Amino acid sequence: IKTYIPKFEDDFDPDKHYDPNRERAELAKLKAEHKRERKGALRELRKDAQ
Amino acid sequence: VDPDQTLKACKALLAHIKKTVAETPIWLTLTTKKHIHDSHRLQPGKIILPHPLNTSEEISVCLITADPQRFYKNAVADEFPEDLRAKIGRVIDISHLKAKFKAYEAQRKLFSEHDVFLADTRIINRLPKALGKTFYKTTTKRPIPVVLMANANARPIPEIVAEIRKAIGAALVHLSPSTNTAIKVGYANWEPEKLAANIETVIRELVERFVPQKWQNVRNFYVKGPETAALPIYQ
Amino acid sequence: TNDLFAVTAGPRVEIFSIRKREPLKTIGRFDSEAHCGEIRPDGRVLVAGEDTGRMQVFDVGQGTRAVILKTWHIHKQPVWVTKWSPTELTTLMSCSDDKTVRLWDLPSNDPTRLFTGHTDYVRCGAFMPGSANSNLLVSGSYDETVRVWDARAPGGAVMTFKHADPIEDVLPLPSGTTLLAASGNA
Amino acid sequence: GTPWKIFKNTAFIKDMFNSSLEIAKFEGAAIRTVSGIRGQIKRALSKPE
Amino acid sequence: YTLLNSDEHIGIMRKMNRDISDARPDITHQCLLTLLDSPINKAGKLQIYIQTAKGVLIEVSPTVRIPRTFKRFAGLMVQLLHRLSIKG
Amino acid sequence: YDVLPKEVLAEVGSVKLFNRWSYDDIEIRDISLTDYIQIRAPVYIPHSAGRYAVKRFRKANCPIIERLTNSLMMHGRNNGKKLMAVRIVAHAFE
Amino acid sequence: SVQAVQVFGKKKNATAVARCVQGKGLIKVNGKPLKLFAPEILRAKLYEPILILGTDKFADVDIRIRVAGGGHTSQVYAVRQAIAKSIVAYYAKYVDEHSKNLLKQELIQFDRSLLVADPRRCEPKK
Amino acid sequence: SLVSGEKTNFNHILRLLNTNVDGKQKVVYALTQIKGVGRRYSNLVCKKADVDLKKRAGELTSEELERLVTIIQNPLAYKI
RNA sequence: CGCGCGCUACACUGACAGAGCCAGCGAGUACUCCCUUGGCCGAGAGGCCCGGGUAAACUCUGUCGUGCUGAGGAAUCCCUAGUAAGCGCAAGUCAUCAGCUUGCG
Repeated sequence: IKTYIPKFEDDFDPDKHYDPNRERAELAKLKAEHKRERKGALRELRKDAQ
Repeated sequence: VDPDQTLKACKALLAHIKKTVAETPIWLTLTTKKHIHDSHRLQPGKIILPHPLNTSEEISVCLITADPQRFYKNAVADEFPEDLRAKIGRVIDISHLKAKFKAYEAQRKLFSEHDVFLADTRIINRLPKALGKTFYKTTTKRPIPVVLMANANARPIPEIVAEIRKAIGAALVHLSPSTNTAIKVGYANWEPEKLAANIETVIRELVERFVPQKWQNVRNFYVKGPETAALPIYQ
Repeated sequence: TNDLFAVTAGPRVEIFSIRKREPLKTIGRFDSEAHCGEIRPDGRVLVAGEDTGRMQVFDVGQGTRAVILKTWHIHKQPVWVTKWSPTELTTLMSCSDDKTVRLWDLPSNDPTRLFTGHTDYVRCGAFMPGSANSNLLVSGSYDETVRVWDARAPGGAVMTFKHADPIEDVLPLPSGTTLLAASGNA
Repeated sequence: GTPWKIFKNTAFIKDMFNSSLEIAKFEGAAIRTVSGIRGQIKRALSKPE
Repeated sequence: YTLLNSDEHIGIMRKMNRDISDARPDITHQCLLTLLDSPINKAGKLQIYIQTAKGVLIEVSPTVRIPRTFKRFAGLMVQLLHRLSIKG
Repeated sequence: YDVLPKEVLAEVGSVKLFNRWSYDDIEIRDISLTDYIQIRAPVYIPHSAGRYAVKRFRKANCPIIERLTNSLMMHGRNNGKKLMAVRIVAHAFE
Repeated sequence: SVQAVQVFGKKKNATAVARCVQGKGLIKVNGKPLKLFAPEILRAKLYEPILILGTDKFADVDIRIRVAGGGHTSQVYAVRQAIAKSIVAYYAKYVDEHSKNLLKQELIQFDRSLLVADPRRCEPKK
Repeated sequence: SLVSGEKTNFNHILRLLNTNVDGKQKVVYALTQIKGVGRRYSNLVCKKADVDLKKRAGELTSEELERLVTIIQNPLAYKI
């Protein structure tokens, strides 16, 4: 049987995304942090409005 | 109006465009001086050019008939193999158009599929609300009148094919209730003598056929390119 | 009464019409060849054996229908003829390229009977028509032998006739008594 | 501001704010038409910012 | 994130007094090594499943070749238990 | 004839499933299931809008090809479609 | 003076008017024949009253049906209800009551929904 | 006992411009196997070279095979 | 950062081209998706013209054939007849709701 090699990261954690290109991983990280900061700002502004 | 002014203006305009690579239409902007009110003058017409507007190397016509679509499809399968069957990819009745094509994605796919369109004069009144605004209002790809008019009341088939041969390369004329319009005469890859011939016959047919109270109601015809300035002609 | 006859040439069969004499349908499901396109006496089902050894049996309508009923890949070496039984609707026979002729039934995935005894390619065969000859099979081979088997006793051939030439064609006569073996120049 | 889409009561109003942060500050505010129709800012809109 | 074995967690399980002999992934590793190297796997007539104590049921394809070392195997098993699949 | 095609006017004699297959000589081999395999009232196509899920054992009266069709429409994407299931039954019987 | 019977047929939201008069034997639905109007598999649902009653009962009548609403299935069930109830009402009014009772008995012995439309109310297990 | 098998050797792997593997499938399904060639593109190539869609790959002569390898180099020389 | 609730993608229940055939709720002189390259008539503010960014479903007939072109673990929850599930169309009703809500077939 033509055996294949299981693709896996050695030091695994669910808390971290895995991506080869640092540019694409960093752009996704900046988009996620921007969404988190925007949601926190909107929540604080809405509670101050109420 | 003398055509030498048109020839020198269009030569200067081609020099202005240049100084695939061009691929831009050239038109002339009609102005009139009084408002347009007759809904029969607001009907879209065609002007048969002596040098036809379309290249006819690979372009596909769509032909929009009204009453039995099976009769018109059998006429397409009947009559002429050399010029016509390579071009006529679809024959759609207005009932089949209003049935199958109401969706934005469907009419976008049809607009991207076919290359130039032809319709009948009893249908182009119905067509801006059957076909979408993304088909109709946006660009030049919009249906041209072909008179398929005398079991459907139809003109005889050699005259049908003669009319379609005349109307594939014809110049479309829309009028508007406002006083300014514009009408395409060709591209920028063409020769300026052919351009001036097209502008001359378009001026003749546009005034003496379409613009009512003709040379009283006429105002300036300014030859224009896509993004350039306009050059005068009969102020 | 029907208007279907089938001609196989190369990797496709072509069901022709009798009245119109046009190619009514062209079936090119086959990978490599199609060696006899034989349609059932009912007239709705075509069997055809390929050069890779499989035989495919598929339904055709009056029109363009090629829906595959069953496929057998037991020969593993080409099958040259595959013929329906003239009386029963589900029994068919197969002469393959190796040494075997064998009886299949359409619902089963197994050949119902196996007949060996030929020493070269067997490439022509038929059932025996007749009220008394219910289950007898004739096939001739390229070993210059025509053998006729009873299908009740799957031992050897019931009768054997040795010719001088590689036997190309076989047909029984409709009385069921005599038989024509076409071998070489005679 | 200017109405953008007008339903029976809820209208979408376009040329007034620049961002959902400003709308979230002015949430619940007493908005008014020139004609005299009163109204209330209800919710920021997502897709046109 | 590492499998719970008797290598380094001997102090934790001996402190919390719950069956130091039970947390052994090395049995699964050596047995899966045996079954993947066996010729009935190479012929192709072997199909192998694992059941863990948590109720996890893992199908192991016959076409895999596992890491032979326990450290890489433990990292691979953690990634499998958290991502529910290992692509080739 | 009022308006009837030639296949229906040919098999105008008795009740035939899909206008081709008879219910006349059909024998249920097990004695226990003669009550629950309902071939007594014949049907033409399995699409019969009958309330066979009102109360208990009412599904012992609907014809067995309707049971086969209604159990053919069984997964997440074949749920509403019944003409697909009666077409599958017609093709399978052919 | 003319013999004419108008009968309605009903399903979820598909309704059918069938006018049955003295005629030569035709059945038309929306101006097209009965062998044309249906999906190709539900024509056996349409031909059910004709094959129950036999063609000799429909030899004398001419039925014209209009349908509106519903889907394909609801419209087919409305057409077959209008056909069955229409021929029973014609045989009630213009030939003998024994023939009316024989037609009603054959149709009720096959399927009661050819004559009486049973609506699906909402009453689950209370 | 002598019938010409001049056509019966057709179910073998053919070689072409880029791919070295192109067996018998059809004439338009064999063109999809070459990288960069599409499913709508392959029908335009066959209507110019007067090859029929009914035939397979391998049912073509040594002249008719190379006519599709010139026209796959320059799609502009034959009109498009 | 976590959690679910919706939404989307994930192929045999396939893709392409045709043919045919089905709903119901919905009518406030009221409704409009942007913003711009140019030119017309504009002393000036604007208006024009030309470019750039009544269903789905279903049924029937043909053309091609599995090809990153893969239906969700432990748990946990819900559901018994026009119910589960698929599908579209319409409205936007002083609270809630456009990242959606509620009707209707």
